[PDB]
Amino acid sequence: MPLVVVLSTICLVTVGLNLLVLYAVRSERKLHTVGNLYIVSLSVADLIVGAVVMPMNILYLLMSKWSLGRPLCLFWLSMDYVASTASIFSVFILCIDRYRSVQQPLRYLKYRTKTRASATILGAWFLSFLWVIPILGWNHRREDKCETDFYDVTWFKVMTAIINFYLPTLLMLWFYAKIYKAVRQHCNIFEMLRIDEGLRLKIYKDTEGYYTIGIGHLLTKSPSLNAAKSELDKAIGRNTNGVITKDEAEKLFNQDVDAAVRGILRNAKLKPVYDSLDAVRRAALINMVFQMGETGVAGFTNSLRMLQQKRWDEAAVNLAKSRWYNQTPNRAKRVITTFRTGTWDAYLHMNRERKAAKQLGFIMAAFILCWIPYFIFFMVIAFCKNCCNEHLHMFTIWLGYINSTLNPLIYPLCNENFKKTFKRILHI
Ligand SMILES: CN(C)CC/C=C1\c2ccccc2COc2ccccc21
Repeated sequence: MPLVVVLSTICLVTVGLNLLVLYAVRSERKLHTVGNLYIVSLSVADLIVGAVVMPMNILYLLMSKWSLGRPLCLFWLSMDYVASTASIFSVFILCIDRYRSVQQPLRYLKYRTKTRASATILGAWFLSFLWVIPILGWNHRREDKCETDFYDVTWFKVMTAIINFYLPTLLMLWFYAKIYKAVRQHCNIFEMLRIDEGLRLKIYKDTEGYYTIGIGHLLTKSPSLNAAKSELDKAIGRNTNGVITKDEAEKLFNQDVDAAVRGILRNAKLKPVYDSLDAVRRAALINMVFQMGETGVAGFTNSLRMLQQKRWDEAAVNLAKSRWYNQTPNRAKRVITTFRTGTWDAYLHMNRERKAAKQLGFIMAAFILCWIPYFIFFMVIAFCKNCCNEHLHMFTIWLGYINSTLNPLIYPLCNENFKKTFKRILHI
């Protein structure tokens, strides 16, 4: 009895939220992206669900029998099966794009364009609208819904379960496991200082007679190369001959990092900033210590306070005014960006793909979270003959209708251009 309007309010948001996404694409020139046409088709399939499938399913909960009749009832049987297939198809067609978009950036051959996007978003609705055929095909009554004409046929029910869900969901996952393997580093501190200082695998003697190896590991008190070789041989624990390996350079690096954190904590002006700072932001501070030293870094009084005080933009502006920034600009920018955002962005490439991959994963994570339980419930009924009530079966169909309400909410959380367009349209 209280769940009459509960499912209705859910339907009320879906009619607008999906409509908002559809308006946002046509209104903004910044949202006219080729990969956003696949987000359009998914919002179309999810709107049909809100305006047609959702209100007609509320009536069956209020009035046990259908006030619909043959024309409305056969079309509702089509629009539920066509839109849900279109949803998995929009997702599978979107993932195939991101994959080729990741693999070949230079698809200036007419592949990342309307002529190739609209050709695959029209052809996807052809494989989805094929559902209207077995809706009128009896040539080959119950209390759950309008009745699918083949509800008794358990051999066909399992074949459409795989062809329309189990088959795409496995191929979709296979392709995504490949996308996630292409943009998967996410840096660390060794990788960060490798970008900034460089990794030398052979002892280098500079202009003032200084012996460097690895990620700028100086070989202290080495008058001659043989003294530097003998100190390095003691450190590494072998007869290197001035030549070390990446893994040795990393072992040595890891020592210098502990040595830097120990020194930071032995520092009065430093210890409070470091302690307040997160994982990545500590790396940006260690990085500075590695270039200027405990003493040099601790003479960054104002900025260090802004950092401690969690004023990231204030600090990023202040640090950008420093003499350090004027002298080493590209390192200072990468370090300052890291203090500003608290991310490894400055030390990573393909950030647009990286961002878009998290969004695709979020979309796929919703569609499997919403429909799986229902499809695994179909795996149950197939041989049991009704092992459970229609009190929970009514929820697994509505949880799938929850994905239709959930997807318009996903887009701004991951996409930046959507987040601002959604905020600007709400405050008119
Ligand atoms: C009642 N309705 C919500 C279920 C129909 C939606 C399906 C489905 C279920 C069983 C057999 C075929 C199909 C059509 O394809 C789908 C694809 C993705 C998600 C749900 C369905």
